[PDB]
Amino acid sequence: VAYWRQAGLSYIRYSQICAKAVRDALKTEFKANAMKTSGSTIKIVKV
Amino acid sequence: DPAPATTFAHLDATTVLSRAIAELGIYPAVDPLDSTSRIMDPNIVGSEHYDVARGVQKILQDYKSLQDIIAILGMDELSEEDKLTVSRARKIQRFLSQPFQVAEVFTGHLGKLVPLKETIKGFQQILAGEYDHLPEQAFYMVGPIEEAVAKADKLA
Amino acid sequence: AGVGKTVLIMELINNVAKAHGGYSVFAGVGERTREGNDLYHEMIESGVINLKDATSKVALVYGQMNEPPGARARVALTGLTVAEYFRDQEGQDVLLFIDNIFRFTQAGSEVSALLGRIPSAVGYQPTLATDMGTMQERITTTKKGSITSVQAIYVPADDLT
Amino acid sequence: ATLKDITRRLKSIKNIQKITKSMKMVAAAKYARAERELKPARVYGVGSLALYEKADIKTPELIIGVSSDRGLCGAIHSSVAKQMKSEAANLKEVKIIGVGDKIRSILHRTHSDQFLVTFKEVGRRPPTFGDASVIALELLNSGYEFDEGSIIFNRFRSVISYKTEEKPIFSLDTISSAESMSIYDDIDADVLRNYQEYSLANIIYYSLKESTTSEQSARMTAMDNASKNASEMIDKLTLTFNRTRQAVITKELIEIISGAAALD
Amino acid sequence: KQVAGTMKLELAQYREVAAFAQFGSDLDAATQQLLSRGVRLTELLKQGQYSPMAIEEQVAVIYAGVRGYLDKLEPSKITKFENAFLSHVISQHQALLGKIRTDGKISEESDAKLKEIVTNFLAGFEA
Amino acid sequence: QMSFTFASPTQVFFNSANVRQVDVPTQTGAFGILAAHVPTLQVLRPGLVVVHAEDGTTSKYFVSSGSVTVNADSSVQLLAEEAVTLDMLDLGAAKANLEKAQSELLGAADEATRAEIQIRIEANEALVKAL
Repeated sequence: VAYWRQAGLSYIRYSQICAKAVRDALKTEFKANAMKTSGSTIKIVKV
Repeated sequence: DPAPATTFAHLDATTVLSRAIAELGIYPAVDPLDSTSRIMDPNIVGSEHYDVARGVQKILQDYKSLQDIIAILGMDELSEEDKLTVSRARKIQRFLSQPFQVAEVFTGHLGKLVPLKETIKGFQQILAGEYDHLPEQAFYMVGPIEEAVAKADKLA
Repeated sequence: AGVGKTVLIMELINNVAKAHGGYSVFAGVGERTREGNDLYHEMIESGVINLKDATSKVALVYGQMNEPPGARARVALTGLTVAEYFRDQEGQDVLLFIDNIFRFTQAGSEVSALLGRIPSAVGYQPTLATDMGTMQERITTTKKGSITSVQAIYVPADDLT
Repeated sequence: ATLKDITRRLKSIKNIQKITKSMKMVAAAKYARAERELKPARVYGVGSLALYEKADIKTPELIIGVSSDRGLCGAIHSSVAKQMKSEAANLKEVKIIGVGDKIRSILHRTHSDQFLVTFKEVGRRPPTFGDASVIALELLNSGYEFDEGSIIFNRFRSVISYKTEEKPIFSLDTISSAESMSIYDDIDADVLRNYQEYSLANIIYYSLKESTTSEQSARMTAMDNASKNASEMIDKLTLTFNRTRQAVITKELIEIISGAAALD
Repeated sequence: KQVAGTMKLELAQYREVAAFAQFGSDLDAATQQLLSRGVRLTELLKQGQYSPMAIEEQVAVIYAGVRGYLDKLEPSKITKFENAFLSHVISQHQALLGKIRTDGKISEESDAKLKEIVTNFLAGFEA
Repeated sequence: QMSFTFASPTQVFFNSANVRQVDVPTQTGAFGILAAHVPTLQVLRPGLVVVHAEDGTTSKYFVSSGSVTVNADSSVQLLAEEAVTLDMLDLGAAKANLEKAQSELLGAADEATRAEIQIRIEANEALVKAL
């Protein structure tokens, strides 16, 4: 946590920016799949 | 069938035996939601007595209602209270059952005979749901609810 | 209808007529006359109806819709009677193709009613069973042959009881 | 009675049968996917617990349930429902989390603002890790974190079955604090704590998925049941049908004839 | 026979599965396709009243779908096609239509001419 | 002699595989974990995963992040967030992203954003590393 609790970020956030950045990166066919596998697809809907 | 259709009119007491129930092997096999007494009407008979019945009559009836739903659907998207009633009903159902005292030849069993109190109480107790962790079918072929309670018990 | 059905039948006629030395009765019972014409043509075609022998594998009785109910009803016994000839008398292994016995049933049934005679319930012949019976009992292996009946059956109303 | 009424039934019951079966393959697809895709996850989520049963957890005090999102979910939802209202108070505080909007659909029906948020898209297209990370994230900022939870999901066993499983939360750094836990370390309760983080997602994902795996196959199961059931029922009607059907005719012929046994 | 046999058949296939057109909106492609094709074929089954026809037209239009060309165009727009295309071939490939009519079958040529026609025309219609 | 569980959500790359070492861009510093390794959780940097499999292999990856979980015993569980073979990572993007990154940073006002941006930079950069 240099900023993963010290400028916010969690390991979750930090990491998630990483993966996200990996998704940001990566080649596109894979990036399609991004949003699938491990691409956050939470629907934050209380019920 | 018009013949019976008529008959009810003549009847101080209409006693409808439920073949349906009977088929469940059950004895008392009655269709009591068809069997009546006009003097089944509160006051007359001690309305408590009756009322204790009214809760039951209801419970079973609602439970009856469910049966189409259940028939397919079984259970798991319905509602809990009903789930309770279901079970309770299921006991109640059983609790009406009483083997044959005479027809131990038929029953094997000794049948039973129940005076009022155990009856009124019996079902009423079920209304209190005092048994809801006691084996449901155990109310089967019993007379006194006590003995039925016992019948649940030997099991657990 | 002619799933190679018709054909199948023809093949059966073929197999038996041969194989047991049998022969057949075809009752185009209420035959739809055009379709019986047609029917003809297949048989002809097939050569199972031989024009080269009216000692084809099959004797044809056609008793079309345009005939009276009675006529449609009765062609069945007529044929039945024949098969007893071929059976006993020709010694043969007759096949009785009843096509459709249902169309018969109807043909009879109309009669029962129409005679004002109470046919059994839903119009079913009073005697439906005896009608059938009386016909049916005339089918067997006697000793001089057997008439095995091949009964086209249109399950009335797809109802069976 | 009348063949009509009977048809109101029949008609629809047939329709159902088909439909139920429709729901079945669909469920099965969902399911199909759900197994397959479970694999890296399997490892992964199993991974999450690796040092969390070897890392031993004095839970220092985010109870969450994982279930379906749908009607025709069997007792996927109900099982966790049971087992999560039973809980909620101890880990202290009644706060409950539903991933699965069928979780909170039974435990919606008996708690609501003891949830913080609740999630759908769990079903109606199947979850992802990301999502697990997202929820992982939110769990933290909600200070229910540090009152400990259990994470309850339907741990799949086979299509038919899952065993609603439960774990206790390990996303607390107060588990990452002290305890015998500490003695298994040669590393500080920071990068540990930032695993409490990381693992929350892993597991949450896993569980999330586990649930849904359980669910999808159960969803078929529901769909089996019904469409058979429907069939049987149809059959019975179908007799009664004909009978009355015929009956009529008889009666009718009767009425005519008996009407012909009467003045005109 | 050449288009229709298949069509009937195709409709059967479409149809069991038209059952779960509704849902069974989520399955495999083949079948999703079958619905699509099917639907296409359906459009053809929407036909006017106040409307008689020559065989060649009938097959023409069928040809389009059964040759899957309609499976590009969207169902409503089939309809748009149907008139338009028909009127189109009627205009231009009236030559051809005379031929098909005449030939009573579909000639390979006619087919070819068609094939191309439809596809272009279609290309234009679905342009 | 380590059962290397190398997995990502998406993949298990090695699963309790007899890897001799994994050289680890654990947030830590370069460390080449062989075999059993002390119960410690060390969280992973974006880096490469080099999987010195007990056999000369080093399997290549770039890893986004994640955690290494070093379970006392023979087992290592690299739970790498997005740890991808460099194959499927995109060099063109790494720079481009890095420029872009540099653009972003400036707007990555607020350290939490920055954290992400610097991360991104770091990422893109880290992509520039091997790509």
